[PDB]
Amino acid sequence: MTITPQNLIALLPLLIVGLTVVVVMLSIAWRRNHFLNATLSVIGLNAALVSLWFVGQAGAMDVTPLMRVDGFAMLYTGLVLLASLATCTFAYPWLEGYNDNKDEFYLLVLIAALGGILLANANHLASLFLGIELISLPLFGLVGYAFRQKRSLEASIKYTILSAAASSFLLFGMALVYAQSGDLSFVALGKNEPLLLAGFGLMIVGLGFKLSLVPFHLWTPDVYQGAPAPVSTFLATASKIAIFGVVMRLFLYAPVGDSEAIRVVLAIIAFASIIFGNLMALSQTNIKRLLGYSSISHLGYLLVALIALQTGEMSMEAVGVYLAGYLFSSLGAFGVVSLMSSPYRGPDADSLFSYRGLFWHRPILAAVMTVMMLSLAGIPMTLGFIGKFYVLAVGVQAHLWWLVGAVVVGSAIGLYYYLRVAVSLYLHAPNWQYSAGGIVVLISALLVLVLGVWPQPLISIVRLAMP
Amino acid sequence: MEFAFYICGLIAILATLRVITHTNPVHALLYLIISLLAISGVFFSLGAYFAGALEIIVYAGAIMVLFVFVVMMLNLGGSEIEQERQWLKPQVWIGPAILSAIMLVVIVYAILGVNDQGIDGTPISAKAVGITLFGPYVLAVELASMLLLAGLVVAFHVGREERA
Amino acid sequence: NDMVNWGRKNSIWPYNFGLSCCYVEMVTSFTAVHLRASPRQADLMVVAGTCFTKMAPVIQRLYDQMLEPKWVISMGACANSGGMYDIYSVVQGVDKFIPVDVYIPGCPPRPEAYMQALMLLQESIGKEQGVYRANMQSERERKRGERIAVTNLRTPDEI
Amino acid sequence: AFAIFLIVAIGLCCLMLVGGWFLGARLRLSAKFYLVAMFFVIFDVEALYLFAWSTSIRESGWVGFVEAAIFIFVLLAGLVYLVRIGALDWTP
Amino acid sequence: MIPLQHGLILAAILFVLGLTGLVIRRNLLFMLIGLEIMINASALAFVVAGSYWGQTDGQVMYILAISLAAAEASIGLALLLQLHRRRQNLNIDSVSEMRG
Amino acid sequence: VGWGGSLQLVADMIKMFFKEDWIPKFSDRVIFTLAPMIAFTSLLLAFAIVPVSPGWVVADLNIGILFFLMMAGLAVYAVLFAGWSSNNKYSLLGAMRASAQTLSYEVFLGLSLMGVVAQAGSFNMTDIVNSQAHVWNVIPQFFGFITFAIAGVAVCHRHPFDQPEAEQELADGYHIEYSGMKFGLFFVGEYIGIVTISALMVTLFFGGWQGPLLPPFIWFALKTAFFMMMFILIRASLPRPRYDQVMSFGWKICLPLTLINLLVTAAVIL
Ligand code: SF4
Repeated sequence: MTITPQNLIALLPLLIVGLTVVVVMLSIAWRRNHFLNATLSVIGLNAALVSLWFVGQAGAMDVTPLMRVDGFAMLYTGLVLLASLATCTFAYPWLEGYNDNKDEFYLLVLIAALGGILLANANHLASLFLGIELISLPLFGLVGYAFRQKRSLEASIKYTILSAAASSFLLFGMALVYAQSGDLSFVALGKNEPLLLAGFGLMIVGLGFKLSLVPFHLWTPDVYQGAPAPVSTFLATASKIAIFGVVMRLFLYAPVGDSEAIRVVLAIIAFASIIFGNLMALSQTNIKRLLGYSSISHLGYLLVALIALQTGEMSMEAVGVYLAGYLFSSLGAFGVVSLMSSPYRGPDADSLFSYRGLFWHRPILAAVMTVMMLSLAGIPMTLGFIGKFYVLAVGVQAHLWWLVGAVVVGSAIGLYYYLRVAVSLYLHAPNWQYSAGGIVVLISALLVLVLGVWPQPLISIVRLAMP
Repeated sequence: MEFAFYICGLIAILATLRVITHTNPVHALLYLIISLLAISGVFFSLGAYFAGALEIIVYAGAIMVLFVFVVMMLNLGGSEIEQERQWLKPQVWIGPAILSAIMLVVIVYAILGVNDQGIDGTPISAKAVGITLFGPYVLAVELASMLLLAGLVVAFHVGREERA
Repeated sequence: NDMVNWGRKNSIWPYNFGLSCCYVEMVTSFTAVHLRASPRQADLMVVAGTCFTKMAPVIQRLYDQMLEPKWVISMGACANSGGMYDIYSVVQGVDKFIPVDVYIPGCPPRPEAYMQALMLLQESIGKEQGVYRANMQSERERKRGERIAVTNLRTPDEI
Repeated sequence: AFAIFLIVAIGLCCLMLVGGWFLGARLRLSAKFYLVAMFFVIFDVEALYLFAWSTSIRESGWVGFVEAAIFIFVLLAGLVYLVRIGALDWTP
Repeated sequence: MIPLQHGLILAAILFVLGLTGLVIRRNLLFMLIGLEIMINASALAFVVAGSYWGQTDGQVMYILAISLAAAEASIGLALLLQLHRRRQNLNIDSVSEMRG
Repeated sequence: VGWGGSLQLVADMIKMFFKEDWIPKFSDRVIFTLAPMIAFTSLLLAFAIVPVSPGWVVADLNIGILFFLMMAGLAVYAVLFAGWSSNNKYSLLGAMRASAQTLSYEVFLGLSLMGVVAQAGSFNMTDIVNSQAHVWNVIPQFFGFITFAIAGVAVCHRHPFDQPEAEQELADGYHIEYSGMKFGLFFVGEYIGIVTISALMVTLFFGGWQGPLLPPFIWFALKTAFFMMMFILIRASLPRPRYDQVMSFGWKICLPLTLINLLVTAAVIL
């Protein structure tokens, strides 16, 4: 079909952000200024949030055969935009101390927002590929931003080779499915012969690298230690939040995901992700590796809901609310880590042994890390508990007894390291945009508390979005 | 047709084996160029007329030129030869060779289960990709241009020049 | 057939190694007869100037670089022999260390002498050993009856 | 045909080569800065979309020219960006 | 007259060989070489899948796949540039910190 | 005296024949032999796509343009394996800078050729030679024609004048370490290159096989001869441009020119 004004209003998120890249690139070539580039980039992402209202004026419809725009995609675009908003506000205080070329940062984050808001809208297997790679190239390059350290370059190179490897597995799987089926459109796929299933397993490999699943999780510690903390805010939250939407939509639409042959394999990956995350996560004394270890377990809880997407309609809202709660928890925690590095400081010295005290140093910021760190676990009065509660309900609904038991025993194992960091901020002690960065994490603390005690308004938004 | 496909596929296989067995890099670059030429021959034999000639102009005419530049400027020939051959023994080659061979035999067993339904070398001209690129796939082109801009800026950045 | 000999007569590549002096006449010749001459590509080397003891290894490396068929033209009295500089710093002729085929006396020789050197060198290239039992004829002997028959010359008080 | 001419060319190559045989560590600041050629490696891929475009443009029409103008405008913005930052300048 | 299975097993063999080259060697140049080999294997599999059904579905993402190959090879080569600019040793065991 | 211009080249080719070949020590041997034919066979097979006659067509294949671009891109490898086979950091860097400016100035020809192949709409050369039946595709595309001219004269045709010498010190021209028949191979390669670029220019931009009042094959031959003489006239008139000025007037000036050229042809064709 051609371009109609309905299609342009539907495409408005992918458009405002793209116009922002052009204006930011022209502004970089004009002046090369940090203040103007930060202002121009954050205005475009805020303009994308405003235009989410305008696409809500439009209904559930297609733009091209590549994309389908539903109300589900409206919420996922919003999650990615607040993470992009969150990462630029955490990057200005870290980059003020950087020695030179301080302006390429917002350009790459803007490209990654294009990639994230393109995996929200998906209907064809090719859009899946244009999105994964649009976000990886900034994540190829931003973990290597400030390569002057001996580990940022190390982290960039390890992530670079491995992410190209996953994309090559995804592309080879993407074709081996299309050999049987006449089209690669998600809906048109599956219209249980082994080549289609074999092609499907290859896409699971190429998707489970970025979702940090059990035999592909090896990158998640190292780059999270190596990357800058502003990059870790985006790498923990936005990428996997955007990626989880497209992998859920493929199994919802495709009739091959209805068959139990793929279901058993994904359940075992989810089982082992919880276990192989929450057991190796105990011994760590580094906060960045600690959050990277928890990421593997959080994506595992998302999978134990996704396996029962096909049994009961409550799994849609369950995945949605756990993603919202998981966004807020990780942004607050990673913002405090980045807010401790108020200058560039070369290599930031962050560790669990380095976080003795921190209440008599900065009391407000210690409270935010504690609230979010209790929210990661499953303690009530926090939004993580309501998200944990729906995934338990989904597993009970679909009679996945081993999987729901894994979440409980994984929660039982994983309570230990969250609580040490919560109490280690209470042992004996050994600029304007910085106040803005404090405001972002403090705003998130208020939100996770009020949506843990009072969780109904977030459910109303989620059922408003779900089709 | 059958003999041409068989001989160019075997040429590609031999070039792929050759590029993964030698030590000197320039032989590997030459053999990889030969393999790419064989793949373009496969593309022309199948009937993908806009693929065999599109691969050479770009994949074997620009990117491999970048590989040639970096392997030429490192001047790694004549230094660090002995320890790489010492470490790369046949014994450590067998190790992961069988592990990848399990993958190979699994995908061979997967592909032989379907029927043949053989297709002739149907020729596809550029006139129809000029429509398919312009049909549903226009935003793919736009976001691919943005992808290429992203690659340009991250390659300019992380390859930053300095005084040294 | 001897087509190869015609090939070598028809085309020759000159390597100009003229030194401080004596090369201005060689340039006068070259700009009338002819950036084409390149090292390790030429088969003819026109040694001119005073072969100094210090720079003789340069001439020996350039002689080594060229291919198997090597021709050398010595120009000037300073290159055929030591010339007027029979001194510790001048080698007494370039033929001491490289074989030479044609000798062009003078100080400096004229461009026409260079032209006649190319003519005698294509003539030598067209008779093939290299001597071939034809090069014993000498310009001392060939034009002898021409030169002896000269009787009168213009008086030197006129222009 | 093309195959006959290719066989003739490779036979001539074999004839000339056989006839010829019978006839008888640290660079420091030097080199580097090939990144103009890397800019070519990426820009040829950008222009490959125009390579595929040039075959079918009459049926493309007004939106085709519009989004081709957008594409080359993005390329022009990137080029002036690289010029103005100092990446594309005098190079060894 | 060749059906799809022969071309697909050829692409699978090149896929496996590229993966093995990515695994076994030490030089990052050689892992990038195997990466590009295995990208080409996936592209070949896609092209034979596209030309199996007899429509214009093989040339539509192959161009973008080789675009990805170009961009990835360029950024990887620039990373190798700056790595050798930092440290003269080109082994992966030099950059092998944060183990475990 | 010799009455023919070609007889000098004939004697030169005979001279390059029967010259002893020396082995270089501490050098690779396969690339020392292979670098000439990457420069020679490329522009030899660039001749395989000309419609010299409907009845004596050298190849009736569906696509000739992509083959030409594939040879254009391939040509760089000859300068690169020559640079590595030089085995002298001076000469190697000279061949690296020569291949640099080569890749830099080879960009333009494809985008300039998009205009003519878009107003032609086909890759089979019979369609192009039948397109120039009444109006040639040179009147509207002046900028594209001159851009393709610059690109065609920039591919190792000696117009840059950095091949056998180097404006920059610490490096040297890359035609020095080859002195046997391979040097004659270089010259014959650039000769087939210039004649094939001229033939492609006449048969793709102007109208081949028109025949107003005389048989059209000699009409094509005489027009090709006039463009040969004009190419030699401007090559001789063209002075050596230093490396800097070539880098200045490269990607800056002619990429926008060809982009607005594509815009103009796309706007006027519909
Ligand atoms: S021959 Fe005469 S001009 Fe030549 S170097 Fe000797 S003295 Fe000078």
